[PDB]
Amino acid sequence: LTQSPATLSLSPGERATLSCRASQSVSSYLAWYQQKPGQAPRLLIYDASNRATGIPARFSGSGSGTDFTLTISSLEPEDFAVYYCQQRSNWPPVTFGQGTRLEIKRTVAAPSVFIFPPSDEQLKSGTASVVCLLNNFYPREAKVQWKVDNSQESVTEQDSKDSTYSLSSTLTLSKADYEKCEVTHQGL
Amino acid sequence: VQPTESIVRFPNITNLCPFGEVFNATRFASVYAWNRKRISNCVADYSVLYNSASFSTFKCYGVSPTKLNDLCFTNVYADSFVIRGDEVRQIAPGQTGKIADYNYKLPDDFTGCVIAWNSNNLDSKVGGNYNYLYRLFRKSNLKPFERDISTEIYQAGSTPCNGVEGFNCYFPLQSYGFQPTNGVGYQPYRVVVLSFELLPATVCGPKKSTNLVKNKCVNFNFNGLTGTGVLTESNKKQFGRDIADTTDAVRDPQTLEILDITPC
Amino acid sequence: FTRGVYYPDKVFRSSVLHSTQDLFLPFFSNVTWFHNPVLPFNDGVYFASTENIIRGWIFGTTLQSLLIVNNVVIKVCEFQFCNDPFLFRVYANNCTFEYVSNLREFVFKNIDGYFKIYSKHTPIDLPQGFSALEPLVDLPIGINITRFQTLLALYYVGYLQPRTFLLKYNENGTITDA
Amino acid sequence: QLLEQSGAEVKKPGASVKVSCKASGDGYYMHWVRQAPGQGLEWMGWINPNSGVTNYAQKFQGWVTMTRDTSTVYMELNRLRSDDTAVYYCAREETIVGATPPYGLDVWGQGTTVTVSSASTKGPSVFPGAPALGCLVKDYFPEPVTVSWNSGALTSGVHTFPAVLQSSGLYSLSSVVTQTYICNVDHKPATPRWTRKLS
Ligand SMILES: *[C@@H]1O[C@H](CO)[C@@H](O)[C@H](O)[C@H]1NC(C)=O
Ligand SMILES: *[C@@H]1O[C@H](CO)[C@@H](O)[C@H](O)[C@H]1NC(C)=O
Ligand SMILES: *[C@@H]1O[C@H](CO)[C@@H](O)[C@H](O)[C@H]1NC(C)=O
Repeated sequence: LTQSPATLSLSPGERATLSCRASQSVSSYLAWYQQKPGQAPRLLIYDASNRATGIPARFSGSGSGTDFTLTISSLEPEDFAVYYCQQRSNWPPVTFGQGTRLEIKRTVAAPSVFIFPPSDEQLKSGTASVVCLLNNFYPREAKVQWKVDNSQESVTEQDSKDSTYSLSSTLTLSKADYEKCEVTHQGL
Repeated sequence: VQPTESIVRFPNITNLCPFGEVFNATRFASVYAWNRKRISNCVADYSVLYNSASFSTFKCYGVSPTKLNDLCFTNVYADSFVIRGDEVRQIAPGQTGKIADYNYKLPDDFTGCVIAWNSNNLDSKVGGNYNYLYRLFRKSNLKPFERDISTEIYQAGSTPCNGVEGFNCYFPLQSYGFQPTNGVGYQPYRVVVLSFELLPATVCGPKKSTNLVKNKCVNFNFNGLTGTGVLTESNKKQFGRDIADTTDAVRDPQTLEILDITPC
Repeated sequence: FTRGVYYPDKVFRSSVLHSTQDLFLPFFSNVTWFHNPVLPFNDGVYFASTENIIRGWIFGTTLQSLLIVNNVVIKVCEFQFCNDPFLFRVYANNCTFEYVSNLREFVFKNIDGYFKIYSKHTPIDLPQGFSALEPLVDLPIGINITRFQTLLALYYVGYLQPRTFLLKYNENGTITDA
Repeated sequence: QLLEQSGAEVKKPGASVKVSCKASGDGYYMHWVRQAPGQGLEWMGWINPNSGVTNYAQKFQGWVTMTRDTSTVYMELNRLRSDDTAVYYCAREETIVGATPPYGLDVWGQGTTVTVSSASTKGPSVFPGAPALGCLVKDYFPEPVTVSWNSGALTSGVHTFPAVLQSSGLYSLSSVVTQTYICNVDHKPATPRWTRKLS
């Protein structure tokens, strides 16, 4: 199965429209699932138009042939998650889809950048780590680059009070090599 | 000599046939496992059906629907099932498709009547009605009036498979998706097939028995037999025919004395 | 010899010669003198038990499951039989049909949804005479029968073939020759 | 319905692992679907609970074996590798006897986290990141830890980044925030505590 787009961006009150693309025949039932991060998934639609029990009236899918859509009329602040399409057939008996992530849009902000030198407790150990921090920015993307004279990064999710992100890169160096941070950003 | 009056002699039965228990059933069956009910020893009123305007199809094949209240029948049946609205044209002598090939087959020399009406009010839920099934794959066609119930994976031309769907290991059945916003022709119709054999007879319609008239050229009807003769008294003993392949004796169906038939 | 000619239709005839095409026992055929094994039920079974020991029969496929007990009790329930049923150590779900009403011949058939039983008994191996069999009962059940087995209270078996005879009635309307 | 999972468990590369799925709700299948972290869903197989007839995926022929009794259904996986770290879900499927089922997997269990690593159980190493100030929990096993500030007396500005995996088999996360402040770090699979004062 093949969903499109990969990520989708809206504001609360808009009208979501996303599409799956199934295969061979008419004995090829299709369903839609919703997953929030840290939960188990949840049935929404079965046989491409029939709502499951307890789903409100704003989730309503349609489509026939080899093209299926899910359409949300009014977008609530509780309807931001990941959505899957799932076929049921004979030769591949399930074949889940790939995933489409839904999110909130607000005004483009800019991060307040910090930096941290390695403490002497860590300098005794033999390996030093230098943290470079971002805070509360909304594009999804940024590039943090190290300049001296490798590293790994980790990104938090949407915040439930202002819908921004954060990030922290960490240059890891040995003690002897330490004895011997430009933020690329479109809102700056 | 011209015939003088008419003679009608039917047996003294007074029970009526269970057509209510067939037409007004609460739930019918699916077409791959179709129901059957053999009807005998009653009086059948085929005037309360062709006068009903509810039935959107009333075909009859070996007989006209008006002339049903006059014949006496042997081996009446009834076959109830639920199909989709654009497949009622297949319930006929010699058709092709998926109902007249793997589900329900009528013979070529068929004598009976096919009735089919609309039941969207009873066979359509809100989420859908997914438990009216029909067979979609089978190795070969059916013989006439042959039933086939089996839930086994239809192995096609590949490596075999054992209670498991896979590459060319289809499911045999298929469920109709009856939801009430379908167009007509995708709605649940609801079919009864009456089949009977003509010419021991038990079932026939409400004609009133006259008395007996002897030694006069009359027209008679002894439980099915039409003709024109003179009725006398016999000697030694139904249907009593002789070397000329014609009836010349008949047992009277209400008093067991034997009568003759002499032609006028 | 010349045993097992029944009345095929329900038509009186007199002083004629008529030719039918039905199931019969062939003339001068080999029957099986038994002294109770399960037996095949191919197309119809001639039966002839010369002798109060021979009680009834069980008719079925797996051993649905027709039963004749001799007040002839006939039940077409779905039964569980023992290894050697005899007389009452003979044996329930979905009972469908029920009914109650020397040389003793019988002819059994199963066609078209009917079950046909013919009978005759005369006072006396099998004798050399010629007998007709008036029909006894006609049972409308329409089931699947492949094997059968007699019962006892602790005979002969033929098989019916498609043939074509030429019967002979008389002044009284009784088969006396073939 | 209500379906229950066994619980999280950590194994060694080459060992075996067995996951259960209780069903306290009295004609339905049981599916097993696995989700690697940051990945889409993926089907493993189905087992009929009554007759015990199973079907497996093409990818998992030889490594997975699902059993049952009478309900409670078991899934067992052997020859573990570095690519079998995921969360395992069991899913109920209403069926129609004879045809393909048009209903989807409506009831899901909550999930069973399976971690397949090589290293040993270890404690963290908090390093005070004074400048915007952050305790750096470093080189522990296994995930999770719990980080709070002022013994749980601060909620605004408190960030905790997700734990990433290093090249020594150990996890490490950061925890920044924007008066004396003290972070408090717990790690339940060995219970150490390191109440580091940050200045
Ligand atoms: C048939 O019924 C009528 C009316 O009850 C009666 O007079 C007649 O004797 C009956 N005949 C037989 C053969 O039962
Ligand atoms: C079935 O019921 C309807 C009323 O619900 C009635 O008018 C009709 O005659 C009945 N059909 C029978 C008894 O065959
Ligand atoms: C009767 O039973 C046999 C085996 O039990 C089966 O092969 C045959 O098809 C059955 N007859 C009918 C009409 O189905």
